[PDB]
This record gives sequence, structure tokens and C-alpha cells, in this order.
Amino acid sequence: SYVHTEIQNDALYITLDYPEKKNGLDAELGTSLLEAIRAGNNETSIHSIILQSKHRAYFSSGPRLEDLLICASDQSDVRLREVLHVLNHCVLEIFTSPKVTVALINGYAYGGGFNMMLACDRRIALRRAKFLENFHKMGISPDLGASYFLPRIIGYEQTMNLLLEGKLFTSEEALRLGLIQEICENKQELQERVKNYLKAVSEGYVPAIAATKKLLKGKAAEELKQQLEQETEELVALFKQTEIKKRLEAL
Amino acid sequence: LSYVHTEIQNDALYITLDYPEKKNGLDAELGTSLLEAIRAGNNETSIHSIILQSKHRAYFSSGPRLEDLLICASDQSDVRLREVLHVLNHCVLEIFTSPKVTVALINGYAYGGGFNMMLACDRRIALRRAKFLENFHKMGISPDLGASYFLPRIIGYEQTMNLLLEGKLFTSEEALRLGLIQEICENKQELQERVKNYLKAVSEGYVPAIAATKKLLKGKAAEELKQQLEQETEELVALFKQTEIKKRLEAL
Amino acid sequence: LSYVHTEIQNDALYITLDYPEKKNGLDAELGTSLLEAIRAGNNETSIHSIILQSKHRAYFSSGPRLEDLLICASDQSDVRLREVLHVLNHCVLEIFTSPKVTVALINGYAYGGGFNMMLACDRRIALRRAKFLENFHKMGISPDLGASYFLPRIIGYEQTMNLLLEGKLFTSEEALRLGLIQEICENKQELQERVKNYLKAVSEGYVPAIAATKKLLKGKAAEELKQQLEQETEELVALFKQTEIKKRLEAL
Repeated sequence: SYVHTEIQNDALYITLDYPEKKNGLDAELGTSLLEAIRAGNNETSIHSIILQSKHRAYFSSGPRLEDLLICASDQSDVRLREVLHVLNHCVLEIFTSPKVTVALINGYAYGGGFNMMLACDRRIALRRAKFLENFHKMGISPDLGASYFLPRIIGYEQTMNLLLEGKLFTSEEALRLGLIQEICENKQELQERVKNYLKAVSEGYVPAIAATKKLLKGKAAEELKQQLEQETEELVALFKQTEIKKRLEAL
Repeated sequence: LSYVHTEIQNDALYITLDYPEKKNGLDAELGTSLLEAIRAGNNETSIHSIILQSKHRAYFSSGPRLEDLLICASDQSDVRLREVLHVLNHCVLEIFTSPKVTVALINGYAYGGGFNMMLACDRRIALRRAKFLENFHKMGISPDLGASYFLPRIIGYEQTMNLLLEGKLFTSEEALRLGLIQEICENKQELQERVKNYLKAVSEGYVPAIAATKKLLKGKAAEELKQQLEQETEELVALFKQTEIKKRLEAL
Repeated sequence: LSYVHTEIQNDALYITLDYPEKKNGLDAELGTSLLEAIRAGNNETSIHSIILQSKHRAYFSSGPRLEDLLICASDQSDVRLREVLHVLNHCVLEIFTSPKVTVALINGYAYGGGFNMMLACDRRIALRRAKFLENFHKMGISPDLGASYFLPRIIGYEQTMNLLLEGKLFTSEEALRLGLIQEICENKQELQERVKNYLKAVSEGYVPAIAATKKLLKGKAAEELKQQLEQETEELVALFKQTEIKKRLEAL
């Protein structure tokens, strides 16, 4: 099972555990992740869903260049549409969760490997965490909700600049931009911080939390759903163009 | 007695909350008088500004009173709740759609909707000693009186979730950092002078141009707010039918 | 004599404002030339970026000139005003919907629409010495050339109302703080090398991917802006019929 699940004190922990691809995003992990998010969402008794990685070195490597290359080489678009469908549903199901959603970024989180977590209510990173948005050099458009979330979180102009620079950036920079909400210095502090955070969530009333999130989001989930569809079409179109195959090959 | 006073001075309408019994708390009686004052100001062609303030040193507004909310949770029907939400939502919408420059002066504490209604104003100025509270999380209710519309637009979604989770009394400095207020004055005298100067700057403008400017800047937002207020109403009414809310209000 | 020059260099179109007669003022003449330059750039498959700049050290653009505005105000038909708005509004929209990376280099002062049109660009870079002005409040007019769309989205509603109310000449530092510009360069030469480096970074990408990226990020905003430009025109036209506007322009 590409992801592990456990409920403790009325909170669901979803742990990415896919060493073969370093927590990479493909159709199989995606399907397993989606199932887990949906189970948490449908679980009346929990108040929170925590997304995390089991592996010290990384949170998620994101979509794998090797896997993308296969999609570029595929002339049917089926492989590409397949993986995007599942991962897009993961993003949407996180975004529309009635539970308080938190992502714990312990290690590096590249591309969609970070971006999917932008759908969470809060993102907390270890100091050592590193981030990367590499669409520009790859010759592709942003996906997995990135075109929706980035401008809304950090602003359009800063999004264009972040994508243009395509740098490995620090947790400090991510905090400054508002991509993440806070930084913990080490594993133990993160562990304590999370415990305290969930204690605070538990003092609320589950249906009130759900209504609150619903009201705050308003028409956003409808907008995101539409944007995910547009991202899909733009990316598929680009993946039919030789330049994209060439860049993926080179990489 | 009347709990909302009105006065025009030099082409500015001053709306003053005066409800000491309930510390300027929000109920249908105050709401009704407040709405009437807001509309009268919006319909007055000579004024360029509307100033909302409290006549009482200790507090701006305690917001909807716990005891009153407890009554609504105890009610047999939802008629009382819908009635007060109706009047107070209209206050919010009528401030928001005012053609006049709207300013709220937060002198003392402003809790829940006692503060949140004023988020519809063009500018919010607080005394340093002002304190603020958003306590929906512990109360087990959803945000109302526009708070679900204004908070994420002003401070961001992530920040709104965290503010609500913490439910702490917070300072004017914190309110300023978040953008909930636009500036702080240290005392009543300084505030009185600042307002004088600010209204002077406003008066140098042209009333119809000011109205056109506000209309353009807001675009479709007024319709969106109106719809959101309706949704807040339905969500809150649904929660007040659940025994947990009565239990929670009863304990507080 | 053409008031807008174009040159392609390093896979980028440089559009240069060269209108000393009006200190790079915005009229239908310069506007027509600028629009042609923008469209040419947007349809040029061999470039990745469009750079907008001024040839003159003293100013970027003095914006719509008071003298020209007065003429429109004194005119008994709305045709000349609607004609200039039509072309300039198209410049704004066509910058905003450009598939190329768009950068404005603000070297000297930029007043009103002279700055505001550039808010449609992906990046605004100013020389430290640049100065800015939004003077709608004193002029008695509503914001135009997209300003009513861009200002609240970039700096916030409350901050926009205050910016307009104060109508002060402000520094590049303040522009940067507000988010109206993205960065500051100390001098012409550093700016030249910065732009060179920036364009190199852009060139590392793939033109159709840049275009698709911008299209996705913008979503429905292009249609929103187009409608909003139409609203700005409708309101400005109504105000220019009023005696107060002519009086204020003359005074100025």
C-alpha cells in the first residue's frame, strides 16, 4: 500500500511510503492516496487529517522524469490523462475536506510533490526542507492545482518570478512567501508542535469546523475543479510537442 | 431608549453606539436602529463620509452576547435567530455598499461580530488599548455577520483558520499586522485630531467621483457578499439546532 | 514622427516611449502607436518577452496630460474621450493578455495612467529614483486605464482607498513595499545588466509553455478586466459631463 493510514486521538495520519520512487507521484500512489483521503473525509469521528512522509531524506520527489518521459513518448495521451485524473482528485479531495488538513514537510518536496499540499489548511516544514518548481526549464505548464494555488497564495507577479528562477529554495523562503505557515527546527519540536495543534483542533466541534471551512471557501472548489481541468488540457497539448520529449530526454 | 445616535458635522455623519446595558452588544433592537442610521447616511446627498464609533470609553462592542445566543439555542423555532441575522446582515451589506467613505473607530474591546461588522468599512482605526477576539471555534459555531467573507479576503485563508483555531484575545498591534485595522492612534486626543485631518482629506474630493470609485473597486463583490451572508445564515441556523451548541453556550 | 519605437534584440521586443513634446504623455496618437507595437509583439513567434521602457532620463510617462483632459471635459461630445479610452484600454488589455513575458522598466516619474497601464505587466522594475502619483481624488474623477481593477488586487482595497485619498508623490521604496513594483535597480547600467540576466532566464523556457502558463494563472481574469475597463469608461464618461470636473482640471 503506497500510503499508510492510522487514527490516533481522533486524527488520521496519512503517511507516504513509496521508497521505490522516493514518494514519487504516479497513478498507483495517486490511487492509494485518493482512497486514504476519501476515507478520512468520510470518517465522522475524526477532526483532522495529517499528511506526512515516513522517510527522513524526503517528503516527496514529485512526478518522476522517467514517468513523464513515458507520457511524452505515449502517442495516445492515455497514460498522462490517467495519472492527472487521480492526482487532481487527490488535490481536490484535500481541498474540500471537512477536516482540518495539515501537511508535514520533513524533507525535500519537488514540484507536485510540494504543490498538492498547498490544498491543506496549514503547511509546516522542518528547517532542512527544500523546495523546487521546475516547470519553466522542463518546458511545461504548472499542474496539480499549482496554477490555482500559487497566485492565490504568493501573488501572480511572485508566481511568475518563482517559476522563472526555478531555484532550489529553503524553508525560510517558503515561509516568507507564505507557501508554508511555520517552521520547526527538528523532529521532536515538530512532534510536540503537532500534538499541541491537534489538541487545539479537538476543542472545536466537528460539524462547526466543517461548516466554517465550507463558508470560507465559498465558490473556490468549483473554481479549482475547473482550473484542474484546464491544467490537464494544456499539459496534454504540450506533451504532444516534440520540444517536451527532448527536454525530458535530456533531463 | 435609542441605542444608536446620529449627528452630522461638516458633511460627515457620525453614528454612535450607545447601549451600555449590553456593552454595545448586537441584538435586533440595536441592529434595527443601526440599520436605520446607516441607510439614512447612505441616502444623504451632502455628506462625504460616515463614521462609526462608541460613546463608551471601556468598549467598542462586545458583539452578540453569550446570554442572547444561549436564548437562540434554547428557542423552539428559528424565527428569532433568523430575525436578528436578517437585520445585522443588512447592516453589514449597507455599510459595504455605502457610497460614502466609511470609517470605524475602535476605541475599546471589539469581540466577534462587534468587530467583524466593521470589516465592511473603508478604513478601521483603533486606539492602542483596543482588544479583539474571534471565539467561534470554542463556541462550536460558524463565522457570521460577514466574517467568512471578510476574514479570508483581508488576512488570507490560512491565517483565518489559524486565528480561529487559537481563539485568543489579540492586540491592536496584531490586528494591524494582519490588516484587520489600518492604523493605531495612542489615545483619544490623538484619534480626534487624526479623524479631523482624514475627513478634511476626504472633503477635498468630489462626492460623485468617490461613489463611482467605490463602485468600480468593488465590482461584483457586493453580490458575492450578499450571497455569502445568506449562506452564513443557513449554516448558523443549522448549527443552533444541534444540542452541542446549547451545551457549549451554557458552559461559557 | 513616431512616438513609440520598436526593436527586437536577444529574442525580446523592446518598446520605447519617445515623446518629449508631451513628456511621454498618453494620448490617442501615442496610444495608437503603442497598441500596434504591443500587437506586433504578441504575434511575433520568434520572441519570448516584451520590454516597455522610456527613452528619456527624466520621466517614464507623465500620463494623460491635464491639458488634454481639460479639452475632453470642455468638449460637448463624448467622442474624443471615448476614442482615447478605447485605444488605451486596448493597450492595457493586450498587455495583460500577452503570451510573452512582459516587463516595464520605470526609470523616471510615472503619473496616473502613465504608471497604471504598466500594472498589466508580469514584472515592473523601477530605478531607485522613480516617483509615482495617483491624483484621481483631487481631479474629481474615477480610476481608469485598469487602475480600478489592478490597484485593489495588488495592494488591497483598504490601501487603495488610502492611496487615492492621500494623492501623494511616492517613492520607489513605497511602490515596492506596496507591491506595485517587484524590484529596484540603482542605476541605468545595473538595470541594463539585470534585464539582460532576466531575459536569459526567460529564454531558457519554451515559448508555448510560457504562454500556456500565463493563460492558466490568469484563468478568468482577462474577461474580468475587459468588463472592468468597460465599466471604468462608463463611469468616467458620466463624470466628464459634470461641471465640477472641468473646474478641477482648470484649477490644476
